[PDB]
Amino acid sequence: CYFPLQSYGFQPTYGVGYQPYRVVVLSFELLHAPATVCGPKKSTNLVKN
Amino acid sequence: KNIDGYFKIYSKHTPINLVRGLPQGFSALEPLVDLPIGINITRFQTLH
Repeated sequence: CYFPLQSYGFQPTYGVGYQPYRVVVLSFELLHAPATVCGPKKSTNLVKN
Repeated sequence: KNIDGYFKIYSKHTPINLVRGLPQGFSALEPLVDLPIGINITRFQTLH
């Protein structure tokens, strides 16, 4: 019988390979709902005549 | 109005001398805000 949760040792003295990395994972899923979020646009100069 | 899930809200506000409940005249409503929600609505209530 074992307690599943274990602790991460965190100190600056640990080696570089085992240093903790903050990971941000973006989940991209295309559903049948109307699309909203899009990439950034670009505005150019306006000329007349 | 519900068009393909997009909600179109139209609003008009004018002061009026009407006696009870309705005036006599012609007034055209103006657009207010559009809500891209997409929820189905089969019933509604008022809030007091």
